[PDB]
Amino acid sequence: EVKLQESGPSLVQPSQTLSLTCTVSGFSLTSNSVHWVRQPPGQGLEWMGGIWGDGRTDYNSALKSRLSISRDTSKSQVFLKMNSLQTDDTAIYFCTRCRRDSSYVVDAWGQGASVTVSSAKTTPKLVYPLAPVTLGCLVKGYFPEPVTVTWNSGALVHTFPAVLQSGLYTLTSSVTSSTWVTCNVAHPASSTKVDKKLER
Amino acid sequence: LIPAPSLLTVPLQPDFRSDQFRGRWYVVGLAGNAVQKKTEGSFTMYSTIYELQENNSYNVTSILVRCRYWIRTFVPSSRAGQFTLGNMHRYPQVQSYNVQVATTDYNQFAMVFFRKTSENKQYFKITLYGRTKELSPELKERFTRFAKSLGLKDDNIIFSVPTDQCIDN
Amino acid sequence: DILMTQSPLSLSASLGDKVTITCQASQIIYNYIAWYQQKPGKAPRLLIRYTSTLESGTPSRFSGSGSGRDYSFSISNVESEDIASYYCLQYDNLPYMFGAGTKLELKRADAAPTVSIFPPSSEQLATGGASVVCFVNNFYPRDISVKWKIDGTERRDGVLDSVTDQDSKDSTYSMSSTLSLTKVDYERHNLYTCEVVHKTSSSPVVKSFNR
Repeated sequence: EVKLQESGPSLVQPSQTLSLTCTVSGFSLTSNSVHWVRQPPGQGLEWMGGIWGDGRTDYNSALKSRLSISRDTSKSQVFLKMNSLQTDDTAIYFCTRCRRDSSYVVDAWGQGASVTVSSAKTTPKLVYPLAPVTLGCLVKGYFPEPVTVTWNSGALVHTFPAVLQSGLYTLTSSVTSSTWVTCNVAHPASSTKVDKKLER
Repeated sequence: LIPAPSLLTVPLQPDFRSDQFRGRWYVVGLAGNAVQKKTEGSFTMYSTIYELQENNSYNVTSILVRCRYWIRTFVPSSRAGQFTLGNMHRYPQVQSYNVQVATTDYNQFAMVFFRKTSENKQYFKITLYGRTKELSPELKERFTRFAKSLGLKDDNIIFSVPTDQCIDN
Repeated sequence: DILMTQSPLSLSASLGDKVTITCQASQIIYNYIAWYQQKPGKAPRLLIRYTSTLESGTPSRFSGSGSGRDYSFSISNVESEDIASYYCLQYDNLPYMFGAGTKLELKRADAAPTVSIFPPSSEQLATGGASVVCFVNNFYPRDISVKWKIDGTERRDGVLDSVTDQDSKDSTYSMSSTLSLTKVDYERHNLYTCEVVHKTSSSPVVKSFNR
């Protein structure tokens, strides 16, 4: 089966340089293009650039100055490096491929890598039990996004979008029941993983 | 009519260089989706001159025996080697016009891809250009394989009988 | 570049409605257009390529037509799982260019919210913090007002609302409202009220706790 996975640090200072790696599987870079498309929060999709099977590359003219797309054919890896970052480069960076046979249509996408361009540091959530039926989880003061919340490791529940207050994110999640459960909060960025049984 | 290829699938002479492509080209052979050897058979040769302007566009002038002068402006498109037709609004019969230099070595030959929409019909062709009026069978064969590659067949390929009248400028 | 004007920007649809997105290209693109579906959180997946060709996996209720500069995508019978953003793509030439997109929202029967209030945790209070949480769940339509009052003084400052994306299950929205407050200002007051008003509501819905 064809697979693409974006990876690399998902928090970058405005000063610094973004570096994402895309590890493809199910196909060869010799025979396929890999192109990066990005999507800022609540906005459309933007093609940034690409590396064709030939090894040659092309870029969005708006980013040619800053963007560099390379690859390692043997390791099945395609690399992105973008510099002179700004807050507005915050987005989900998708890894993608297009084949000659399909006339270079985009037919495979990675999961996408959240990239937050911020000067703010990483911080883990404190998780609080929310009890009075409906119960809740309060996940307070983490950075950057995202967190995944699950209940009883998958007995499904609403998880609301996080809101930003003073440089830190807060999120809540509810699960509804009758007889009456533990929260499962995870925070990739800070390798945090907590469980909050809510008693009472 | 066979469907037009995309500009991503049609090759693009890499680091195309306006400077070396300019000048006189002779149309050695032409191949395309409206061409019929069985009915058409062959055609008198004609020249095309690409005069590089300071815009970096070309003032393209085709000299044809009949002399008849077909003069157009080719404007550089998104990637070097690609062009559209300047002021297309002045051509009633043209709703789309793409030009793409598929392959050239600037000295001897070039294979250039022309696509267009007239009267709601989608046409396309590739000319075998040559800086001389004659070219190697390898290149004639190569050109054949190239148009076959685009979906065309042997009845879609045609070669020009050369002449001395008009086209030598 | 080739510019792609996609419309409408947003669409509201009842289940089983025929819906048609439309895209106009700045130049003719000789049928080299594709349509993508994107559910929130996931990537876009291709539905149709080359104007009208369905992918393995695309249900038949999806289709596309057009030629020249003008193209369209139609769902013949909208289902719950069709809820997403749809995008058109030109791939005739670089740069690849996507339409601005169509966010498709599903319409449904009115649904009155279930309002729950929560006092701060003993844990949070230990760390000198005090957030009061009010879940307003499974309402439709999307327009709603939540209010907070502390001892009868409408509390605006220190309140944040976020709302859920439409439920692919029952097509409702749910809202979470917090009131963030220090332990010490929390304890100066006793009565905390979460006051909701909605289309479905004949009277304000009010859940409260005394400290």
